[PDB]
Amino acid sequence: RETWGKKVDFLLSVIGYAVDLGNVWRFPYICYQNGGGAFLLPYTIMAIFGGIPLFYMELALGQYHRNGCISIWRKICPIFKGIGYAICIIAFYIASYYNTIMAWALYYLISSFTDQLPWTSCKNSWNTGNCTNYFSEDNITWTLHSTSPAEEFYTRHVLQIHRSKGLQDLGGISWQLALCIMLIFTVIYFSIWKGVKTSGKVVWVTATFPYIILSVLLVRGATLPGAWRGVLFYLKPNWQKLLETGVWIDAAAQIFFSLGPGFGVLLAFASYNKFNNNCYQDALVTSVVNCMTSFVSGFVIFTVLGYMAEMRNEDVSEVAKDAGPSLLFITYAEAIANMPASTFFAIIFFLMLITLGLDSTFAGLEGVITAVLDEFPHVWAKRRERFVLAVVITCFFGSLVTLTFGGAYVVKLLEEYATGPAVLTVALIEAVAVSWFYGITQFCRDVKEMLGFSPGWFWRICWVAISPLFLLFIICSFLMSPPQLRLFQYNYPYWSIILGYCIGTSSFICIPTYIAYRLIITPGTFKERIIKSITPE
Amino acid sequence: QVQLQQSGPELVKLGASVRISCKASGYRFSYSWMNWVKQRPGKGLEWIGRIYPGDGDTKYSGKFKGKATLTADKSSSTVYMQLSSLTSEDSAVYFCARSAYGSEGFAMDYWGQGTSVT
Amino acid sequence: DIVLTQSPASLAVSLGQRATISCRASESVDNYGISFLNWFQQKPGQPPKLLIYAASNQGSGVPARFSGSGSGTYFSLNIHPMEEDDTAVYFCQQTKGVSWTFGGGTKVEI
Ligand SMILES: CC(C)CCC[C@@H](C)[C@H]1CC[C@H]2[C@@H]3CC=C4C[C@@H](OC(=O)CCC(=O)O)CC[C@]4(C)[C@H]3CC[C@]12C
Ligand SMILES: *[C@@H]1O[C@H](CO)[C@@H](O[C@@H]2O[C@H](CO)[C@@H](O)[C@H](O)[C@H]2NC(C)=O)[C@H](O)[C@H]1NC(C)=O
Ligand SMILES: CC[C@H]1C[C@@H]2C[C@H]3c4[nH]c5ccc(OC)cc5c4CCN(C2)[C@@H]13
Repeated sequence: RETWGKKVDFLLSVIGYAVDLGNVWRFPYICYQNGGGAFLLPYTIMAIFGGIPLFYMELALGQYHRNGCISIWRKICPIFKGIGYAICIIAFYIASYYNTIMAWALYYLISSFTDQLPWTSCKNSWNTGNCTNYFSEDNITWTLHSTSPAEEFYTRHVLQIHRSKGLQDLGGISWQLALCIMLIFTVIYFSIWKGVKTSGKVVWVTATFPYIILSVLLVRGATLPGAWRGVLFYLKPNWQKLLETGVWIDAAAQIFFSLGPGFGVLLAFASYNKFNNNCYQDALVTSVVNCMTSFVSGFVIFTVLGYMAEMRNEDVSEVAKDAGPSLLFITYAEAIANMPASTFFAIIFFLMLITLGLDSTFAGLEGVITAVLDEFPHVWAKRRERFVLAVVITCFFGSLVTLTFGGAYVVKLLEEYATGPAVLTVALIEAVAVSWFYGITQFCRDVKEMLGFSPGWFWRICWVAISPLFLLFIICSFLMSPPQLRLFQYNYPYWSIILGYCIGTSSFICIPTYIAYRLIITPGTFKERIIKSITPE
Repeated sequence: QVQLQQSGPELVKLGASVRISCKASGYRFSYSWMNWVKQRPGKGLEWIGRIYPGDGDTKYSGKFKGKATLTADKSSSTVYMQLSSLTSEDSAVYFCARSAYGSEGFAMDYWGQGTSVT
Repeated sequence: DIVLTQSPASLAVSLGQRATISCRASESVDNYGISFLNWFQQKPGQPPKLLIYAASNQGSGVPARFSGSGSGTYFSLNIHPMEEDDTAVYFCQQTKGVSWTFGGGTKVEI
């Protein structure tokens, strides 16, 4: 079986995977809504109790068996074999959601080469009538339909939403984004087609790239003190949101989305080496760095609005509240148009999203591909090169549901429901099985030898009580509080909300499905089927 | 509504220079794209160029760039055009055009009375 | 440059009958679901007066006689029974940059 080799080359694969575009959108867009600075205090308390146990669990269970994602449950609890297929099915939905976003950053990269970008003037190809973002000598007129050139650069240039009215009607097939889907899976194929050792000698420079972007990007914002006056009024103490829970339970879900365990990705990473006396160091560093990365990620975005809020003379609440994804594309686009430092930070910025775009696509794919190949020796022997390509042929087939439709209604729909009860139900069943059914007392017998110390006093309380505790609040509150979404002033039909609800519900139907086949085929009495199925007890 | 008033005519000489004017008013001149058009007896229309008071971006074609030079000043609320090195073929009438916005296809709604380049 | 042609060159539109004028072209100008093509109304001495927005939507200040529709590189300016005051030569506009061109023209008469 393959091996990683160098130490830091293994860690940086997890660093780049933990960082995600979702943390660039969900964290800042939700922070100010929950009181700004008052959102940071749950983010720290919920990360220690909520972020640590589920993160290291996939890293703990993977560093004990080294047999992929499906066959791993054949040893401890054979009844839970259906969790692997549940990860593969749910991974396909987010794949179509995640690859469509990369095409937008790639499409703007080709347009960023021009020195005179199409951001300072709405030319004769857009809805130029509503272009009213020009801070002249008191000549601004806010109206109901007033928009920005960056908004039209995002609302109709690439989306072309004016054609499609809703989910009841589809638009055209824009070949602009279709060419972008080729470049995405192109770079990902050459990395995985060669082997796993190629990751050790390719992506060890990509992890250092995006962290330098936030560094230089903050220095440019600090040139004028006018931007500093905005962040001061941004981080004021808004403690009224602590009592009223609202979406306080969602604040813990953002940490679960930031780290994102249970996808069989960290499992396949730790599936190639024991990592004796250095695995616990990888988890502790990844937690604190993600806590700082998301903080520095949002800290630089709102620093841009501080300068725009000066000339606008308006609260940051009214600006960029209609959607989450619309914040980044409209916020940064207005900065380079006003700042005289264009032609330099344009190309440097869009490569950040593309660099993180390739990281999670390659780092996340290794978990799904490593699973099925382990149980198929006739495929892993000779047909490894052909089978991995067959998975890529199915990937973009689902992505065309959003591109060919000509509308971002699949985007806003798959934001909450794809990562909603789908991932949550699968992640809960993993922790409940390893802890309650499988003897945790016997689990720490061998893991302490690899760690060099008894993991008690920190792991005995978390996985037992804290792990099934925080996970229960999201699933119950999500049903009792349907998050009615909106996209560019368009209320979804009630019947369409059931579509996103049944897909997320039916995504993990395989778990209760294959359990029945394994038990019905097993002869004997009812008690024997449980003992024969669950081997520890 | 329509206040696109040009200046008077001018005599054409071989190697002359003309300073055509147009009063931009009656609408938001600081957001639309002005244009110019040629017309002669027994011939059709033809596009000349484009300009924006505030930015100054101009794009030419149709062999007009050899002497075309558009200028605009947002403070004056006008738009000018300089055409040096004229000839007999340049004798025509020019209308002060104004295209609409993309909500309806960038159609030319308002027009001027026109000045005869005799 | 976008080529623009029109035919027939002279239409003898009698009183009480429709009209049909097309705008052929090489492109392929359909972008953003709004075909960049329009029609003007040029009389002797008067300036151009707009007729239709995007060759599909009737405009303000114009009678309800004018209309247009089609798909691809071939449209048609379907008009209601003509009135004697609507006599004017019509050109086909092109607003797709960078270069813009106008059609040849057709004389509409009785
Ligand atoms: C905001 C930052 C602090 C979080 C992201 C961490 C990255 C900077 C990555 C890329 C540069 C890396 C580091 C570069 C410097 C080294 C020193 C290096 O020293 C050793 O070889 C011994 C390590 C040990 O004693 O365990 C160990 C890895 C480390 C910390 C790397 C770990 C991971 C790092 C911190
Ligand atoms: C700006 O936004 C939209 C572009 O889709 C247009 O909104 C118009 O607003 C009127 C009045 O509320 C409504 O009938 C429709 O929503 C739209 N009608 C038309 C004819 O477009 C608007 O035209 C755009 N442009 C401007 C200058 O506002
Ligand atoms: C670290 C955060 C995780 C939690 C959510 C789901 C998960 C994930 N699942 C995938 C399956 C396949 C894929 O490329 C082929 C990429 C992904 C991603 C990337 C984005 N995030 C968000 C991760």
